[PDB]
Amino acid sequence: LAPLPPHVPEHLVFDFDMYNPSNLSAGVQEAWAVLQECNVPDLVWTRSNGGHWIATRGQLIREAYEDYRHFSSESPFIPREAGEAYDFIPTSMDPPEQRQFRALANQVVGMPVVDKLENRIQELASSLIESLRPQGQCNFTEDYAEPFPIRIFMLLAGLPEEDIPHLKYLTDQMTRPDGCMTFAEAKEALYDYLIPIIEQRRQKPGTDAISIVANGQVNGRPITSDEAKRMCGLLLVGGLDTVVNFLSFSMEFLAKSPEHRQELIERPERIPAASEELLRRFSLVADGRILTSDYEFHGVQLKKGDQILLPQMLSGLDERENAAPMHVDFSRQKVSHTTFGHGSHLCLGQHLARREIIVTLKEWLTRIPDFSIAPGAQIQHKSGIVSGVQALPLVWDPATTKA
Ligand code: HEM
Ligand SMILES: *SCC1=CC(C)(C)N(O)C1(C)C
Ligand SMILES: *SCC1=CC(C)(C)N(O)C1(C)C
Ligand SMILES: CC1(C)[C@@H]2CC[C@@]1(C)C(=O)C2
Ligand SMILES: [K+]
Repeated sequence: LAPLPPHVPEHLVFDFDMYNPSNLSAGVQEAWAVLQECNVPDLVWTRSNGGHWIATRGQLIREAYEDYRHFSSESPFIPREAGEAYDFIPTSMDPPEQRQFRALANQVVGMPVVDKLENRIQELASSLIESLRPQGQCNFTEDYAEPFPIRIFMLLAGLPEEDIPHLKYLTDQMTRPDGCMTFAEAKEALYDYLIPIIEQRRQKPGTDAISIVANGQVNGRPITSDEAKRMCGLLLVGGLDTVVNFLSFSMEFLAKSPEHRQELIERPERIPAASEELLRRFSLVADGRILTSDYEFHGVQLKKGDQILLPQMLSGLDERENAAPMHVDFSRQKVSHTTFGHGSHLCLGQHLARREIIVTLKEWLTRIPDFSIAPGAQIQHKSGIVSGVQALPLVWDPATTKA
């Protein structure tokens, strides 16, 4: 715990540790939701992780993500060392500088790309699920949640499958550091990997996402190698450590809730709406911003260079946005959330994400309608910039499945 800065009033202190939250045994969303109990102010200072602000409510989270002039994305990760070294494109750039790079990224992950990739997504999902189906069990995290989205990404990026273990390791250090590498070291090693590949595909372009990004136009000129590198690196992080975690929270839920499963079994057309509700309830991202100036925000005095965590996860969990937030209701009339961010840096990968999520649920519920958590397994979660599931052993009766 870092010493309380003089400008922070004592009543605002709430020592939440985003990488190791107190109530994690209750579930990661539950752990973070302690920030929304009535004894916690809308904006608190934690002395954890070097010390930083945390907005706990949708209203503030959205406002802050909209006001980039006060809350710059130049340093979007806690701790400070990580935000300092963070230089991915487009995320580390404030408007309007980021727009040109978002456009370029949309050429590799935008809706049109996702629609043309849907056949491979379905293919891979079906193949993996059918391989699992007669077995009557799986380790969900390593048997599906990882290889499915990750292989689609590697296919899109035209990168070798044998590189997955190295890259997945590196991306996880940036989001959930185990202590072996600082964010800066993880980033530089990912850059080490990408540099020669980017040079080769600028010399001899293929048709893959890296070739497209590394040879695109920004700002009336060719993209530089350095920009290409910083953009491709963020695309790797997106591809390897988002949907990978989210599918496990969803499948854990569905394993544990036969009644919700039955809903989607009986009425498969609901799966898209259900997916969005799962996106709210099992939201998993938490980054933020850095103060560009002294600023009074909702009667709280913030100083230039204060960091503020703005957990995208919390907005949809806020009972001010959704009545009975912890309860899953597929029928929920307005599913309010900021699971995919807010403002100028809205997730670019969210169409790929949704398609992967919806393809997975529809195919799994068709082939393996009835499944459960393996006997006496206790599911443990993990927290960080992106939260996750440690392990998800699942079982089912192969005679109940359909080939
Ligand atoms: C469940 C899946 C996903 C979630 C929850 C998620 C979440 C988010 C969030 C919260 C942000 C805003 C970050 C900020 O403002 O600092 C963001 C931006 C971004 N996401 Fe995703 N994402 C997902 C899938 C993906 C995928 C699969 C990719 C890559 C294919 C991706 C690529 C990106 C990129 C490149 C940005 C930066 C956009 C910009 O800075 O203009 N996302 N995402
Ligand atoms: S109103 C929620 C709440 C906060 C705190 C004061 C910690 N509590 O004891 C309850 C659970 C009443
Ligand atoms: S903690 C073990 C370790 C440290 C570092 C030098 C970053 N590594 O490459 C490994 C993961 C072996
Ligand atoms: C916070 C994110 C999910 C978003 C895309 C990947 C990620 C870890 C970032 O650095 C920006
Ligand atoms: K930075």
